[PDB]
Amino acid sequence: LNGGITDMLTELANFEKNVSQAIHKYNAYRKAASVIAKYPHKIKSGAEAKKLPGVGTKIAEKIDEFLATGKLRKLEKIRQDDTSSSINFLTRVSGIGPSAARKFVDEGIKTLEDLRKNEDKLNHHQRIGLKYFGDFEKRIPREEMLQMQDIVLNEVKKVDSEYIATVCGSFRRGAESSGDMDVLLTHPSFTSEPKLLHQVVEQLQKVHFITDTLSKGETKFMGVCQLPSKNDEKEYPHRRIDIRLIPKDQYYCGVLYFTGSDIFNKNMRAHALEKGFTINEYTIRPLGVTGVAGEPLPVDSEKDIFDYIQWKYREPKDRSE
DNA sequence: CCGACGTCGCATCAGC
DNA sequence: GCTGATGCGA
DNA sequence: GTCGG
Ligand code: NA
Ligand code: NA
Repeated sequence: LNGGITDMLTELANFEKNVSQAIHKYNAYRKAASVIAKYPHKIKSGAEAKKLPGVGTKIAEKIDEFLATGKLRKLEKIRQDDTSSSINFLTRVSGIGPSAARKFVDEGIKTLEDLRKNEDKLNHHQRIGLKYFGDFEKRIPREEMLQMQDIVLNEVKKVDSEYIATVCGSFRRGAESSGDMDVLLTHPSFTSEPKLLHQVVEQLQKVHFITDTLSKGETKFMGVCQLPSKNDEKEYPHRRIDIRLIPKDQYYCGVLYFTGSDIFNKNMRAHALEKGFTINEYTIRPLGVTGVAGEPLPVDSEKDIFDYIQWKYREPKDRSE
């Protein structure tokens, strides 16, 4: 419908983030693309688009040029710019952000082939990113996520039967494919007021599900994993997996949040204000008359939170908005 | 006109 | 060596 | 770049 326009805007968004280092303009272009992607008519003028929340003057001007000519002069130029297109491209490697990519490109390093010739100039994280460059840009079909979940719930339970683990993200909401796996972990010995994460990571490296580590501390693990290769069949791609340990009395707040979607969370947080509650990723708190937040309220399920705000429990499946 | 635009854990850097 | 800033991804 | 106090 408006694929032309939203690829244009998404492409422009990337140059802002990666080359210009203008994070807010990146987010403006993305938000403009989203609204346009949802617009159920083929757009005829920038004026038509400007009416949508997140489309201003400059993007209207650009939509008009694209409609009249089928291209954007600035984008054509940017796209053919040797420096910018390389900087933009290197940020596709996980761990190479806009600043490292600018440095690489300053000293001549432009391509994966170049990154490969200069491993010693990469931190740990960036090497992993480079190694799994193709695998990381693949999506993960739901089927494989169920298999991955099977493994993670098994090996958690097998470390200590009292752990609670939940695979969140769009997967929890029923999505047909995911970008990564987001695992939220908790245990009744850990509240707000030991080795609980290391032990679980250890078990998953021990049965060869976890294959690499990006980062790991007391509360959050970022790394890589892979389903076991079925007899003589082709090996599965390597996948991104995060695991976070969350205090028991903040866990359901964490699950609700990390399940999303972003839009859904936005609605609920708003609805929660007008009902006198502040909900962050951690806690739900009451708001006194002058706007001052009281003690985090006890939460023992996702549902407890909905109750607090006089809303009816909605399944992850329908938390689309 | 002009500031907000999310916030934070971890790894690694810059400064002392 | 320690502490805070910054880059990064989410 | 867009919005809104
Ligand atoms: Na507008
Ligand atoms: Na990157």
